[PDB]
Amino acid sequence: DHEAHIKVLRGEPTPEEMAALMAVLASAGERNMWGHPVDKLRYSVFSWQRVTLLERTHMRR
Amino acid sequence: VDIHTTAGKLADLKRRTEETLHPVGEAAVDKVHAKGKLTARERILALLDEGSFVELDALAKHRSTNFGLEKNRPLGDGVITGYGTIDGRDVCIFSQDATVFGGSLGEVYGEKIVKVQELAIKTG
Amino acid sequence: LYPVAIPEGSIEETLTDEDLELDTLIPDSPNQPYDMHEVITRILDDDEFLEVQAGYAGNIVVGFGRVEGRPVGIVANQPTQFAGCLDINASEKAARFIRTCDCFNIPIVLLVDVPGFLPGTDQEYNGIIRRGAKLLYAYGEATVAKVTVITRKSYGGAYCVMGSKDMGADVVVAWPTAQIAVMGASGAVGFVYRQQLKEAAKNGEDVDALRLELQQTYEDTLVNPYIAAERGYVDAVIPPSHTRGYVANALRLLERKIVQMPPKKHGNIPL
Amino acid sequence: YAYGEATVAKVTVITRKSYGGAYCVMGSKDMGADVVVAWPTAQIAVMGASGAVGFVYRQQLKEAAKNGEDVDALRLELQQTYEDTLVNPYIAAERGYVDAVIPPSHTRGYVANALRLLERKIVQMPPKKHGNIPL
Amino acid sequence: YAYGEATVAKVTVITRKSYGGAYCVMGSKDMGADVVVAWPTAQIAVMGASGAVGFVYRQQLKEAAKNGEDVDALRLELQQTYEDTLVNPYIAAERGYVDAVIPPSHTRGYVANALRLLERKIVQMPPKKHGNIPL
Amino acid sequence: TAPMQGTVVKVAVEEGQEVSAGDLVVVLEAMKMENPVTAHKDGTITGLAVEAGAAITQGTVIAEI
Amino acid sequence: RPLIGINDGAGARIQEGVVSLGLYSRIFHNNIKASGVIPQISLIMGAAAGGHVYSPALTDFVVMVDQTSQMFITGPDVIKTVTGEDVTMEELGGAHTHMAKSGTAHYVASGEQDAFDYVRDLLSYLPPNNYADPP
Repeated sequence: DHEAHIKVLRGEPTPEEMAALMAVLASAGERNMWGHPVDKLRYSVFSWQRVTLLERTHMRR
Repeated sequence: VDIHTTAGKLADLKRRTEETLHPVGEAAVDKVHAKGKLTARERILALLDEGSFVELDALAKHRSTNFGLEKNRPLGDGVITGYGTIDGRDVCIFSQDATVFGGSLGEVYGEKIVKVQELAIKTG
Repeated sequence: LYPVAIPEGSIEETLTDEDLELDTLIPDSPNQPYDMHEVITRILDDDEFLEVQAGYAGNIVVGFGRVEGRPVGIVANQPTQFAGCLDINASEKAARFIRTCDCFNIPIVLLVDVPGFLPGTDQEYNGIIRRGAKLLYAYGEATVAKVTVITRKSYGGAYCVMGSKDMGADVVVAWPTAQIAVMGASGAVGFVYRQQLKEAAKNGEDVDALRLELQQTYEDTLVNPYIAAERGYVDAVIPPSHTRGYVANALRLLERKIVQMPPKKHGNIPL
Repeated sequence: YAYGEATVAKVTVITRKSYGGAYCVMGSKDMGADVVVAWPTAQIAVMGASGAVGFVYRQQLKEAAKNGEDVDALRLELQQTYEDTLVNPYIAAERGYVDAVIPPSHTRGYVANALRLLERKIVQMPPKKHGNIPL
Repeated sequence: YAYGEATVAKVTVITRKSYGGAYCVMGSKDMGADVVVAWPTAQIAVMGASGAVGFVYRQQLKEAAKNGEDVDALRLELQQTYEDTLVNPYIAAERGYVDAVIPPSHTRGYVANALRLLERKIVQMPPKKHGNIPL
Repeated sequence: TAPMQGTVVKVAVEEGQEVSAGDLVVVLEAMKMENPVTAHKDGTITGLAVEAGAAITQGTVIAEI
Repeated sequence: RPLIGINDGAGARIQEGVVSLGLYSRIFHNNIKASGVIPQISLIMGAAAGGHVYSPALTDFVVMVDQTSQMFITGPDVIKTVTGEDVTMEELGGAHTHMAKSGTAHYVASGEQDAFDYVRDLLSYLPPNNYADPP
């Protein structure tokens, strides 16, 4: 098991103290490109950002 | 309350608002219930999520003076317009009201529908 | 954006104790000013208002805040200095603040209580026309979400400048105390009833008592929000306590907004 | 702002004086002046000589003051030195801020040539909704 | 849908009738007609006067029928008054839906000149894939 | 200083009247507004140069602080 | 295509109420949209009071008539009421005042013909729109 667990580095609780600890810690613990700013920017007809910003935004998933 | 006071102006607003609920008198709403149909407001509040409805141009009144229409200026001109949510997603809505001049489309009635259309398109 | 939990329920249902303090803020006497920070700090989240150019032109207050975690740029008239009039300095202050917000997509809320432009020959010679046109241009150019709350007064050309509907204000709401008019009744009586009635008072009438009567009549009839609401220049007339709800809800609606402009290399802002 | 952002052809003819930050404002090369030409009378300097000298030779003037020398005659001699050495177009030309130092008669030809060639400058600035101008 | 999506130069000449919804299916100003001109014989109305009267004066026809009057003579008189007053281009021209009321002979001139003016035309529409025309 | 010409309808500071920064010093009816003028700085406000009913002119010294 | 506005008006028509301010706002918003799109030129031929000032300010060029044209936000009567300052309309907002003091006018014509000539001279240099090359 490669999950990252909680670890009590120091001391031992009794089972009741462990139950309190864990209950407390547990109790504490779609694209919509419409009007994206990149559409609002004004580009030169030859601006490379039409590739590297605009398409790289609209196409990106 | 003295209309020259903030308190009086607030109460006047609330009064006008109440009047908007039944702009041609409660008797028409009663007749529609006797007919078993929902009024345009009940229809909007049924379709949208409860309390989500925000109303635009409630206090509107038509501007016509032809053939004595100036003698009767129902609040809202016979359409209820605004936005709200369905299942928590925003939608723009209008609801035409048969009891006001039949429901026939007027100037303000059209301007209100236009406003809602424009807002819907703008906001997507 | 910061995460913040919106309460469930209507604007009426979710009114706080503090919202209700707006219902009584506006003095009954139209000559008594009030401090617009009282509105700003109650509209904003956490009272966190970061004012910009706090000292430059006190008749308009501009600055950042948040409304449900979304940053907002507030701009607001301030009755405690020059009766809240627009002047050159305030116009340049708000024009450049608006354009700074618009460059960075920060939505704008206007709080309006403007009687008009500050009268003076020095303002005229210093270019109130050319330099006041900057705020009008910057507001019209701005394509962010723009919301207007009208608190007491919005007269003449300053109604246009302070984000009228046709300037592309998205949601405009008025408090019941709002006063939208071409000018004050004191002036309007001297046109709409001058030409026949007040000059015909030379028949021998008590002309000052007639003027006061006609002022009261005009104020009652026309110096109110409802004539603008009957034309859609105001989308809703709301209790002041509703303002925080309405502004937050409008900003959530407008957060994604497309407006179409003609093609240009840049605009020719008055400067 | 207006000059830096302008993407039309920008031609600068430096007729006589061009000092300090006003050299930056009145169409510096690094602002993107497409052609910068200077007449022989052009005087391109950080500072007018009389002001410059006080900084450039401050210590020498202070020494002459404590030696009790003719401070004004020394200022005049250092000023004529500074003026003849640096208050001229050629230092800018050397740095290449002036593309050519031209007889004035050439001006109209240089302008016509530049404006004919620069009809469609392929130049751009980063994408933006608009600019935030000092207003 | 076709006329509303049509972004080309759209000109309308009204000759005689333009009633009801057909005034909208034929191209009105709010459907984005670029120039709308009417001949004097144009008749722009919600419906023909014979139908209009039965609504607009229904109360007068009612009281005339209770009085037993010559309701057909009243019908004719009211219809005449309606047609004289409203069923003409001028009401629309006043409301700005007709840009000019022209002598018919001018029509060729107006069409030619408007098409020349509209040779270049930009119209901004929301971004879409395609339109979903009603079929 | 009175920021514009107006009727001094109320004077708010006394003699030595030590005045804190931002305190209201005068009420000045101008432009149909009870415009306050306030103390820019905190200190003594002994002298005063305003009386009720006076049409105080722009730039008139109200008080020295 | 270029837009010429010839301006002459005592501000808003007080009887029509807020309507005039809505239509002013719309005219301004169109001037802002057109800003930098098409040449806008304003000829000021009389009293341009109130809201009539801001349209010219938003247009690209202002041509005024030496003494028959005036432009001001607030009337002298209001200025007197609030400040007592006595000025004529001509001292307040005459063409000389707007050329020399506030820098709002771009030309001051000796007369209407000279103004028209100036506007034709401007249009002789300006292209019809920003996507057109100058003539």
